[PDB]
Amino acid sequence: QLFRALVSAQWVAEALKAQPLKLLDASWYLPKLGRDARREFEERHIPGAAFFDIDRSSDHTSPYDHMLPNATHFADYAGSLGVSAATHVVIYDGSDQGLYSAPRVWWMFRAFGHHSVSLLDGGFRHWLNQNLPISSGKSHSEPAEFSAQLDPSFIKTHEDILENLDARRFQVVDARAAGRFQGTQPEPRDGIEPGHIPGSVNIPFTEFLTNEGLEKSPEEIKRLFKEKKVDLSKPLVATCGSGVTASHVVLGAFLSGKSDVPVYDGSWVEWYMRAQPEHIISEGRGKT
Ligand SMILES: NC(=O)c1ccsc1NC(=O)CSc1nc2ccccc2c(=O)[nH]1
Ligand code: NA
Ligand code: NA
Ligand code: NA
Repeated sequence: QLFRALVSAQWVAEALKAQPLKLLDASWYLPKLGRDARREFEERHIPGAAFFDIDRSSDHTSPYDHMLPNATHFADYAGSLGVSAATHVVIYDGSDQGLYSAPRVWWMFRAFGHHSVSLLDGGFRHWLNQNLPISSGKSHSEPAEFSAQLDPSFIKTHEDILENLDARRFQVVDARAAGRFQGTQPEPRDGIEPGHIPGSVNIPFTEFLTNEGLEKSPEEIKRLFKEKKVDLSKPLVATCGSGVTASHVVLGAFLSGKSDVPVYDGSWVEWYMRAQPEHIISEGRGKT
């Protein structure tokens, strides 16, 4: 029914030695982490990989963060990294969590009509742990022909989130850390304060991942949604800070057989900026 979302390190390592495969490092870190993803790629990466810069695949005209680009922009960029319609794209990142920003890129390719895409389970962390082969040097690829076309069903807008406060057609699940959702930990963006969307439920993205940074099983993921009173038989929308880690909610749903979980791309940054005071639920004190 669905093209597989996960591939293993061992399957990738074997495939390297043997529908072309394109490995993409989509690492991206918030400034306060003090890490530079592209610099790290140049030092060490999976052999043959290219670096997918999520800042080259976003709408910089927006005041909000990590917003989808238009289809032409995406297509041009994917093609420049050597992706074609026949390609099996496998995305990874080098996060401490295992996967962090890579699931956004999996979701983006699918939203743009490219369904033969997967994530490297455990990311570069696991790859390194296993002492698998690595390469260095700046990113490069020959170009390929790529077309894209956005399926709007992959997205919810601010207007949709606001209407749903009353209509209650879909469940909203927020992948931010618990303290950000509750209002007790800061938002990384200056001018944005923490808290959550009324009626939403928190499943921090780390809840989908084991202690080794691998994805939990579909069985454990279904249990996790059920315990949080999230019903995979009803409509579900994923949100987070800027629409990136929300994709872990989409992924865990997809692995559970529910492949139609849109992302609220605007996410908390947009919600906060466009809010009236009643729209911010927080243990913290509302802005004066
Ligand atoms: N360039 C940026 O988006 C940026 C720079 C400083 S703060 C920031 N972005 C944000 O604070 C958006 S909220 C946010 N974005 C993320 C992006 C990638 C991965 C995780 C997150 C997150 O938890 N929250
Ligand atoms: Na976004
Ligand atoms: Na580079
Ligand atoms: Na802030």
